[PDB]
Amino acid sequence: IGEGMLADFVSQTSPMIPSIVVHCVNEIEQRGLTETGLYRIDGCDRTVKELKEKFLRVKTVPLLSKVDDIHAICSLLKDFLRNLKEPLLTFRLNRAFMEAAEITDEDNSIAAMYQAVGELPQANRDTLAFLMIHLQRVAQSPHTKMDVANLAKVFGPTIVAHAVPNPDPVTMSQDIKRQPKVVERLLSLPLEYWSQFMMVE
Amino acid sequence: IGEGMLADFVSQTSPMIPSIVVHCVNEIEQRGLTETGLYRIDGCDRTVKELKEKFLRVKTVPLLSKVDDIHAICSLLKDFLRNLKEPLLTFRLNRAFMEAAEITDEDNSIAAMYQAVGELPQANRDTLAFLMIHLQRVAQSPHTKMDVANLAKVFGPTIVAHAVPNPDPVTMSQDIKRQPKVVERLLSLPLEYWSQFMMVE
Repeated sequence: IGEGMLADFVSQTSPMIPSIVVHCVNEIEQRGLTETGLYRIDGCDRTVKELKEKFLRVKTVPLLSKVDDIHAICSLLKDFLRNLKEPLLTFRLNRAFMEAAEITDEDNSIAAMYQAVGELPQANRDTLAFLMIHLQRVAQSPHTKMDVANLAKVFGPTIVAHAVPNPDPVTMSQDIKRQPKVVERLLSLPLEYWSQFMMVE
Repeated sequence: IGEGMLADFVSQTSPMIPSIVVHCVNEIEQRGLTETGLYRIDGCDRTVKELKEKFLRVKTVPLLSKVDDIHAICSLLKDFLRNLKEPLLTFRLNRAFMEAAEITDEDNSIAAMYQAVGELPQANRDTLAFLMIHLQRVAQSPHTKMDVANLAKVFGPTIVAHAVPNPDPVTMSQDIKRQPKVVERLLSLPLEYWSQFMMVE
């Protein structure tokens, strides 16, 4: 929507994850996940707008370590993912994910999710794995006060989005009701699985 | 044929994989990946017969480093698997796997394969997984001159087999024509999917 494709922010060295994603997540986790409502609470609009700016200027690590409002870092990550010219799960798989997540039989649904994920382009799959492992630690932090369902409600519009750049009002709405379930199944896929995308050799 | 259930060769400790499969796979990955025709070339039954005894009967770990001809270890592994009381993929799911592999729609078929792998008894799933990871490397070794299809030809009878102990010569023959596709699909499920099962827990 705003700047560019996910593939444009990753190197070529697996795991292919944008460094903006890596630095944001690391920062958040390095602080212990002690804050309440991570990813739910918005960060000061002015704090978040600067970062987006003085980001291309000075290096990342020094940046984020200085941010007082952690939530501003959460909005930074979320905005970045939301502004990819195409959703993290890609336009061309957007329907496969919703449909797979809609299967009522859990075991059968999980199976269809593994298939949809197997179809993700590598960079998207690595970035997804990394992001998911993170959100599982968040939902398991007794402090954050955010569970899988809450987080799925938030990242629904973020990584799932729609199948086209600009949906009609009716499709947009029906879509938004089906996105949270997609993120829930993904977060239900084991940490033992997602971790495998962090392999290096 | 010449052994008991798989469950007998594993402990409650995960991943549940028989010592013999782990030792064979490890010796074959040491000096077997350079050898052409792995799993396709057979080993002097003289040797295989010996080891299979010094390995299981003696309940001791025979330093497979002593065995010059690496093809003997490949045949010993297939032998162990083939001769289990029931195929690695079980009787119960024998038809389910074949059918799944036969579904004409790609996406649906793959999904069916995940569904089926998920129905496997745990011991069967870890062993299968450990084995699938090993065979993917073999197919990835330029020297072995074995691709997914080749290994599927060989392991079709080794791990899929039949859905009954004593099938008639026709069912037997129809089955043999459907096994290759099953092992082919399995070998196509992603390294990251199989590897989640190897995590110590």
